[PDB]
Amino acid sequence: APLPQLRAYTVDASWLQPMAPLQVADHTWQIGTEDLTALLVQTAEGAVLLDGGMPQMAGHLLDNMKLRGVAPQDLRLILLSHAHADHAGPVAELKRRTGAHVAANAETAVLLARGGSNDLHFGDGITYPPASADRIIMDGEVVTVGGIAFTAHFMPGHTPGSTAWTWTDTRDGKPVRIAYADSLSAPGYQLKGNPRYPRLIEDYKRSFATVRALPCDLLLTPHPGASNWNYAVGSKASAEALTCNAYADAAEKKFDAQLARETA
Amino acid sequence: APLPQLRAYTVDASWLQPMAPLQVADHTWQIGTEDLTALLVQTAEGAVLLDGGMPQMAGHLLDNMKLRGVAPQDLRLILLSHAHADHAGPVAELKRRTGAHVAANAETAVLLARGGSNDLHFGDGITYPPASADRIIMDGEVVTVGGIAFTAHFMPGHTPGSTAWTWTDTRDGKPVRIAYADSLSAPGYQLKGNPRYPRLIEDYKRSFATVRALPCDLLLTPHPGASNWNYAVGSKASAEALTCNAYADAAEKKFDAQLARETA
Amino acid sequence: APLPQLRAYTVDASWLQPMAPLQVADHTWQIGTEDLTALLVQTAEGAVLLDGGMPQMAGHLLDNMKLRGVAPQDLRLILLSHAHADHAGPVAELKRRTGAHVAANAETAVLLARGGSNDLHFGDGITYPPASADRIIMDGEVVTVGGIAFTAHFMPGHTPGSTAWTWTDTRDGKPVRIAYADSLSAPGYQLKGNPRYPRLIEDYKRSFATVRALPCDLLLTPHPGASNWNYAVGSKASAEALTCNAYADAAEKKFDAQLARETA
Amino acid sequence: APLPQLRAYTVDASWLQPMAPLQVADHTWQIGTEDLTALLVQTAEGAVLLDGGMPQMAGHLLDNMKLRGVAPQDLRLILLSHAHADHAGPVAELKRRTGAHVAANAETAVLLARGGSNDLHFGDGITYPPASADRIIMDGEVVTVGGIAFTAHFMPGHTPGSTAWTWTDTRDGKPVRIAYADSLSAPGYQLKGNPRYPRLIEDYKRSFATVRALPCDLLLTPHPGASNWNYAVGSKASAEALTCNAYADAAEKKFDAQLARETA
Ligand SMILES: CO[C@@](NC(=O)[C@H](C(=O)O)c1ccc(O)cc1)(C(=O)O)[C@@H]1NC(C(=O)O)=C(CSc2nnnn2C)CO1
Ligand SMILES: CO[C@@](NC(=O)[C@H](C(=O)O)c1ccc(O)cc1)(C(=O)O)[C@@H]1NC(C(=O)O)=C(CSc2nnnn2C)CO1
Ligand SMILES: CO[C@@](NC(=O)[C@H](C(=O)O)c1ccc(O)cc1)(C(=O)O)[C@@H]1NC(C(=O)O)=C(CSc2nnnn2C)CO1
Ligand SMILES: CO[C@@](NC(=O)[C@H](C(=O)O)c1ccc(O)cc1)(C(=O)O)[C@@H]1NC(C(=O)O)=C(CSc2nnnn2C)CO1
Ligand SMILES: [Zn+2]
Ligand SMILES: [Zn+2]
Ligand SMILES: [Zn+2]
Ligand SMILES: [Zn+2]
Ligand SMILES: [Zn+2]
Ligand SMILES: [Zn+2]
Ligand SMILES: [Zn+2]
Ligand SMILES: [Zn+2]
Repeated sequence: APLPQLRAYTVDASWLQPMAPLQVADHTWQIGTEDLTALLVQTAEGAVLLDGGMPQMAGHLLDNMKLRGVAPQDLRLILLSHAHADHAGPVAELKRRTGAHVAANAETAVLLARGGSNDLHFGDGITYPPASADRIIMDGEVVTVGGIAFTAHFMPGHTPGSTAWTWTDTRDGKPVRIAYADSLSAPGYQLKGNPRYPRLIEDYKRSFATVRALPCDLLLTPHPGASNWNYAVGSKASAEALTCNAYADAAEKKFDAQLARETA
Repeated sequence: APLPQLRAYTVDASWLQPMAPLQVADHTWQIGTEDLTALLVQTAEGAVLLDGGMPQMAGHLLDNMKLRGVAPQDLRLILLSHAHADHAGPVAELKRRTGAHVAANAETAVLLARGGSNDLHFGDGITYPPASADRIIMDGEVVTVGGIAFTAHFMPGHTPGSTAWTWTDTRDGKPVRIAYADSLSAPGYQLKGNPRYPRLIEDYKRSFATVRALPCDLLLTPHPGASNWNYAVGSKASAEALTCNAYADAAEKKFDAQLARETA
Repeated sequence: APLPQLRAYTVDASWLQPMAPLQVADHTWQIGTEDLTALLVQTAEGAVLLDGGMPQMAGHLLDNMKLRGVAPQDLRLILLSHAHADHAGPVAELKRRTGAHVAANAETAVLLARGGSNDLHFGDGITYPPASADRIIMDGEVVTVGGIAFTAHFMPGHTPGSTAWTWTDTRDGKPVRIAYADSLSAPGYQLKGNPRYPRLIEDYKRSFATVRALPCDLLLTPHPGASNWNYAVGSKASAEALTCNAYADAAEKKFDAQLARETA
Repeated sequence: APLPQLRAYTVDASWLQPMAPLQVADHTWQIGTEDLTALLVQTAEGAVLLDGGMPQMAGHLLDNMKLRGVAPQDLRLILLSHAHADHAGPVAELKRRTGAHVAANAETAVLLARGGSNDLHFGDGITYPPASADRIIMDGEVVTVGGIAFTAHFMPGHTPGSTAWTWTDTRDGKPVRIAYADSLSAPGYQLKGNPRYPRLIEDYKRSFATVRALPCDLLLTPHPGASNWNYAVGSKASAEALTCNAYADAAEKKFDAQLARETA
């Protein structure tokens, strides 16, 4: 009776479906797959990437950056929503091949440094290559690259290091306030009395209110379905996108229903 | 045409076949599986573990340590042959549950710190949970635990951090010199002109001579077949075990044959 | 005109004045100096150390542990108030010589990992030897060693990783609730509009309320004067010690006065 | 009788004497101080810095890079001779302010990661802010930036991670082979029977032969006096510079004399 074999982290086929860059605003492009968000922001002094997707998406991200006229050495900074394998997957490889720096808060930094292993809820099941954070950022800290200011908003819950990123772009000269908010889901998490996260419920609740108050004209999420984006349809991709209030309210109704079933 | 799914590191069934502790010498026990070596050394001041096997072997190692009357908090030190997933697999988990320290040279430390990712030859294919080395040891340095002195002998090749560990035990009061030598194989490695390892051939050759000169009355290897051990047969397990000279000579004949075919 | 020389972190003479172990409760001893707290908790399964003081206090701590009959290999765990040089100074050296593990939250972990350098307020002026955290702990998480449960309470402010530690001891069989609360001072900090800490004032205020609600029969602080301890007088050391309310209220009155002068 | 105060690492005044960039070859400039080498290599794709000097030299290095028309974000890579405080001092700060990556071997990486603390010979006496290596390089590995190839040559001794860097530049179109060799000194080291470095003498001897065989038309050293440079005299700075043979032979005669006095 041999011990079990290791099990690969395997996701939906659409999470790994490459797509050509889809323009969000004047400087902002979606360059990930159909169902995983990877945002490229092009400035006069370099490029900023927010999330990278799965581990095996590293080559596709660089191919899309080339299509945008962004050489590898032009990627200055990597920002993250949270350091799970399906959002921070290729960060280690991207650092080696681009010379970019990574900016994260302490919680995302320690999780990223151990490649997602020893997860509070998933154990060692979703491990990925580790990377180091070069800059630690605090709640409300501004990160400026090429004139574009990125403000971090901590929203703990899905991970302790979960972070929303806001910045103002333009739509043909007219300013548009973009908010890239992290996941508000708890897929199979023990919510009440979790010895690895004793104040988990207080963090989620406080984060629901955080997402509501975000300065937002256009919302995006790591999983585009969470905010009702549809990257595959091109132009009408943002047609049915939720507001910040709708997104945090829908997430909280699922949180409470899950919290109530957990007591049952 | 979606990008490929991740692939799990899957090994032979016998590498994951648990076995009861097999006594090597008065203080030395094999507590791994049939085809993967994990050596436990019991002293008056604590226990020393050399290698741990696969990632999923952590529970079995602790079960065997209990059978030997070794509580988790009695494991003082973890030593490694090399930091590949099939030898350093459970080190991270074992540190959390035992309070042990890990001693390795700088090369094994940096590879262990990134969980085997970015391997010189295997890329990110054999990743495992990362761990940190608490003590860096130099070539020829002695590590003493409970009166038992462990001398490290660097033998780079299979990995840059590959290490042989020697110590003197007893066999009913009569001293027996044990040498635990690391792998001398190069499974699918590019040997000549490897941009990630330009002096690889000089390291292997120098390591063949290193293994020959080791003070050794009884030889063990991470893979027991390399030194012709057979853990499954219990008593006669060491019956056909190779000497140090036989082991390094057989490995070098395979190295040269492989080096010659590589030029062809 | 040569560039300036490096400047050593030099403290009051009394911060470096060794003292013999002073008993706080049945299992709890002060083993630091007259003006720097280092708490030793002796259990049936090992010892716990809370804070270590200055970098150069490592030998004195081990000398005092011996006086208590605690060998180096009996130190199981190191807990911290915050990772400044005058409280986490000897942690790196203590890990090497005792085999202890270190438990801290993510913020204290990242600061401890870079030896206090790049401090939010002090720059590189108070650097000390770096150490790694072996276990990351969350707010409200319980750490049990030898039956004694240690609960962490995050109180950000003096550092982002600032932590209060509570545990129940006994005083000749009668239980006594001990709270070791971290510093609530801001010596020379920019409080309002700090680009390295935009929500600093919200953290301090929330931490003042945290210290008030702590389950506490006897309060201790990293600097004993903050809670009106006097380690030098032996028996009457805790005679004039403040309550939790008195300590947080005195700290907040100094915070507000400082905040008001900062606007002036 | 209080414990001693901490002691600052204080060096000769000339080690901290700023100077204007001194041209070595077409692409290579000395931008450090009079007695500490910091080499800037300007390419079409960015800049390479070899060594940085003391911790407090970070601002001066950036001032000199500006004089050369090199903005902070143009610094692509930092290479090191060895990770002592007087050569790797400002590396941490330079990474934060330039976005450069650092390339070092495993030994220099682990020492740099702990800020020079726990030195094999100097203990914690010469600590500096820690930094992380982004790329691990092997002996003989080539690092190419902007067409300029940098080959590493390991020369252990002064530190285990000591490294010589060679590259071909031009002198008005005519190629000039530059070798930047690390220190070959052992100031106060225990040479024979050093428990922290049992094979120290074998490393130095092998390194003396390594420095002799280096492809070199013009030699430089971290301390310019070691190779008889005189940065202060401008034009005639390289007038009396030693060859590689003269440098390794003079170092070995001092090594043997020191080794012989150590036995006395
Ligand atoms: C780790 O990545 C997530 N989970 C998974 O991939 C798998 C899971 O947990 O099921 C999983 C976990 C552990 C394994 O060993 C294997 C698989 C996660 O973080 O929860 C990902 N991330 C998010 C998020 O970020 O919100 C959602 C959104 S919910 C959703 N998305 N599609 N359907 N649903 C209901 C869940 O999937
Ligand atoms: C990483 O672990 C080893 N390789 C493997 O497990 C697999 C491989 O390389 O084939 C592998 C590699 C990458 C993958 O993505 C998937 C699988 C390795 O380090 O080479 C292991 N370790 C040793 C050693 O330590 O010598 C031998 C001994 S040779 C031997 N053993 N049995 N048959 N043979 C001929 C090879 O297997
Ligand atoms: C870093 O350590 C503290 N500061 C200092 O040692 C020095 C300082 O800041 O002045 C300092 C700072 C930077 C330097 O380059 C040199 C020196 C600190 O963390 O603030 C220490 N810790 C606490 C605390 O933990 O609360 C108090 C309590 S206030 C107090 N204590 N005595 N008198 N006062 C008014 C201040 O001292
Ligand atoms: C750490 O930096 C070096 N040593 C020192 O700065 C001091 C020392 O050791 O004396 C020292 C050490 C520890 C302390 O707590 C305080 C000071 C070193 O690495 O040896 C530096 N580096 C080199 C080198 O790199 O070769 C030489 C060249 S020999 C030379 N240079 N000038 N005169 N001499 C004879 C020595 O100085
Ligand atoms: Zn997730
Ligand atoms: Zn996800
Ligand atoms: Zn291997
Ligand atoms: Zn193997
Ligand atoms: Zn402090
Ligand atoms: Zn303090
Ligand atoms: Zn040096
Ligand atoms: Zn030096």
